[PDB]
Amino acid sequence: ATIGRISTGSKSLDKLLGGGIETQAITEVFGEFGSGKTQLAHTLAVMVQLPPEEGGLNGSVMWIDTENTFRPERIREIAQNRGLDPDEVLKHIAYARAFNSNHQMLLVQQAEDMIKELLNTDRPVKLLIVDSLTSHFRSEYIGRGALAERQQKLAKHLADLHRLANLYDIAVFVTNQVSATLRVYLRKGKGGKRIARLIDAPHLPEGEAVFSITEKGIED
Ligand SMILES: c1ccc2[nH]ncc2c1
Repeated sequence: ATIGRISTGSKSLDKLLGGGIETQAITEVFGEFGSGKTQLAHTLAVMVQLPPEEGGLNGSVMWIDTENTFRPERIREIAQNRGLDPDEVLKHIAYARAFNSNHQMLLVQQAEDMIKELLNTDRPVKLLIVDSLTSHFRSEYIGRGALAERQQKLAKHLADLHRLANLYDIAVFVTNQVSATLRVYLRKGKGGKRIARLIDAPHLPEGEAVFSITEKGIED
């Protein structure tokens, strides 16, 4: 299938990314507390449900939450401020809490079931979010005796995610804190604005995009 792109809500950020985040790819967004990476996740979970003319892919969402950062009320707010129906938008986000790193890996494996079910329907899964990719791995695998296993497990997890992205034409979006992935780094700008910097993209030039966080999620 042709690569599809989901608008981030920000024209500036979309331009930096070559149109939006890609299906058949993992986009990995880094940032510190309050960077906007989870706000971007919430915005994408709304945007993807729109038609292509509006920046979406007529899709469903699956969301794996590792430390309780998913906010249904924020989804409703973004949906309503974008002229959408908040209840319908929420219904098409399948949610799973991951309690630990093993569970998180299992959830990605098992997500394939719902992906298969929705595949040839009116609302195929088009966005799979893991927020965050590494919090459990960082917490569980401490020090050097644990580094080898941590990297091996994380690598396997990313491979599973890549497979779902490629096989089922899904945009995978993961958050992290400091190929395989397209890496975007968020930081605080001036006056409450946020700045995204794209780094080490094989076929997109590095660059920066300034964006805002609003009742619509993110936008220029
Ligand atoms: C949401 C995200 C991942 C999942 N795996 N299984 C069910 C499910 C729901």
